[PDB]
Amino acid sequence: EADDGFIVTSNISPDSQTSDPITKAVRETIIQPQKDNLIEQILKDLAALTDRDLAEQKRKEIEEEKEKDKTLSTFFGNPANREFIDKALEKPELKKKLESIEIAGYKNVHNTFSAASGYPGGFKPVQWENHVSASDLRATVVKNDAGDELCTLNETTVKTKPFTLAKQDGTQVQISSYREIDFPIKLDQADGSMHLSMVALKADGTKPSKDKAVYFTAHYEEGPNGKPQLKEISSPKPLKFAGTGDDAIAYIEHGGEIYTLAVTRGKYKEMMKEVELNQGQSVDLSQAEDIIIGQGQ
Repeated sequence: EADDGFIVTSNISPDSQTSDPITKAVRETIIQPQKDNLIEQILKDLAALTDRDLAEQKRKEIEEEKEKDKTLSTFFGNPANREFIDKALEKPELKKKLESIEIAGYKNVHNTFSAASGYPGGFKPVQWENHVSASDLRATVVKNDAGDELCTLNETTVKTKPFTLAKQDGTQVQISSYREIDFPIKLDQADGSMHLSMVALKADGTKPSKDKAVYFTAHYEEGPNGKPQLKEISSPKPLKFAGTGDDAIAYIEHGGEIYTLAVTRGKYKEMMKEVELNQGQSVDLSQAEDIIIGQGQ
């Protein structure tokens, strides 16, 4: 059974001038390969375009940009590429590739930086404490090396709002329980860095096995003022949202099963905004999807 994980700290290298080894590992194993497989799919899709002038223009744009910036920041921020991105993201052959690199990617990150593997201050299971009076809440006080609180994370489990969603093949799945974590955007407590790995939950709110586990990750590095600064996030892609509102829970189809992530649409958009302001590499790659709220279908 997979678990939530955390780290707290207070030419080729593990880190970079602007990032720590965890953030760098997540960019190298998750963020950049997701983009690379996606671009490969877009390039293949361009061969099936009847408009050869457009296919050739788009190909040259992708190739020229890749040579200047491998992170393709301009490509992904250009609304004219949205239809190409969206059409590639609906290909099951791409989805299959993303899934295997995500499972292997998260496993390699957790195994490389695990405290169990011998990495000092490495990933350890999150120690959630059940709320004393609220049955739907758990909390964890994230403390630095000196024992000072960086933040406290609030986990809300929703067990009384069932809804049905659909897999890409039309199969209906009822979500009978999910959770959401109130990830901080800006921190103003103790100094330091913090990395969070929150496991995806199955439709009934239980944890998947270690072999099938995917995560929502959040990367906070010590900023200029000493406070943790949100630099990066990651998740399996494309990310879906159960509904259109800010309260819509993130979900994914992975290995033919549905999982929810501990982030709502409103929280995801706030985190995406902070990541971009802090020059992160994360790209949105998400879509709000239709759902039926209640006990029906």
